[PDB]
Amino acid sequence: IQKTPQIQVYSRHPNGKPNILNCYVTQFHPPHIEIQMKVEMSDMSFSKDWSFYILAHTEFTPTTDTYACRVKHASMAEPKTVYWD
Amino acid sequence: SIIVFNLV
Amino acid sequence: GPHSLRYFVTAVSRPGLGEPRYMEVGYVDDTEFVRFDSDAENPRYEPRARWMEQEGPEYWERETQKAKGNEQSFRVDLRTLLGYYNQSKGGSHTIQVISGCEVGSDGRLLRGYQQYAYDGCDYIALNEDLKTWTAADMAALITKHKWEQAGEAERLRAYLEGTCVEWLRRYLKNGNATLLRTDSPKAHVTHHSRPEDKVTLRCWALGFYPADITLTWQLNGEELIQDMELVETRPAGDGTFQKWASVVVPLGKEQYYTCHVYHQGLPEPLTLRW
Repeated sequence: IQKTPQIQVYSRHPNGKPNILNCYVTQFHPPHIEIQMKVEMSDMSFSKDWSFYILAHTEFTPTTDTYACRVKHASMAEPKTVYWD
Repeated sequence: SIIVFNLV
Repeated sequence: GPHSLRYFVTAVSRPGLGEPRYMEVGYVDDTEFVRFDSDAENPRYEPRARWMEQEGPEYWERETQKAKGNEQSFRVDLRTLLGYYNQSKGGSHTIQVISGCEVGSDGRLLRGYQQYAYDGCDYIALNEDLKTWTAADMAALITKHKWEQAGEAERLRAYLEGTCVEWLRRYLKNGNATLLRTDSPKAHVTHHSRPEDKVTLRCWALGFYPADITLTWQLNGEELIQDMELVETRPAGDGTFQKWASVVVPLGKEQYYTCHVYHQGLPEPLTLRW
């Protein structure tokens, strides 16, 4: 009755490029969810299968330094961390 | 324009 | 083509953290155009597309007031449902609703929707006849029997055949020039060598709209129906969407493979080749 969120973190464009980074989280329930990498949070929606989804974006500009997003959610015992690529 | 809802 | 006007409602209770959170979100042809959210500064109905700003102050004032009534009403449904299911009064619970219509090209109703879910699962829905209900369990049957006695189906049928499609036609006239906007994808193939002696071709489609897209990889005229990694179409976060399909190929044999991009923006589908 709880649904594990699917995660996609990804650049809006492809080292110096002033880009925004999006965290796209789908297929989860209940809707309470915690997302972080300042980070702006889009407004939540849901889809005809009743499952929720959101987008988390914040500006950045990359280079060997690492980047990811951690998603806390009651479906998972431990937060899920997903690294860029 | 959304409908006004009744009670379940 | 067909068009739809559909409202996606959410009420989620926060025991101890105050009143339940309530929201209504409106879609025209599956594009968000209005939004209400109890958790804003002054909860107001807001336009979510530039072309909704053509409505005057009366509209927002009526929809804001209507939403506050629905909100108060869904706070009671949450208490009612907990009692029907005889659940503990400590946890958070959710109600969701899908409500609206789909109309054919003549502007007449094709389908109406009145779908309730409790805690992520089907609760009661209005059947296609617009006269009768499907309850998902015995709790939902109390609602069914009550709504049969109230004439709720008749009240919904009138709304979905009259009010709803009339508002959709109103919304279409203002938004059509924006909702038929089509952005064709921007395709390129990337290359990523891996151990051992095989390589990942990844076919990208970027900045396209609507999100309806199909991507294929092929060897000498055959759809490599797996396996071949596919990514759920995703928003770029600016009105456009992204998607890639990748396939693993032997070293040196890249040129025998072609990627194919199918999207309504493209006169001719794209063929790309490393």
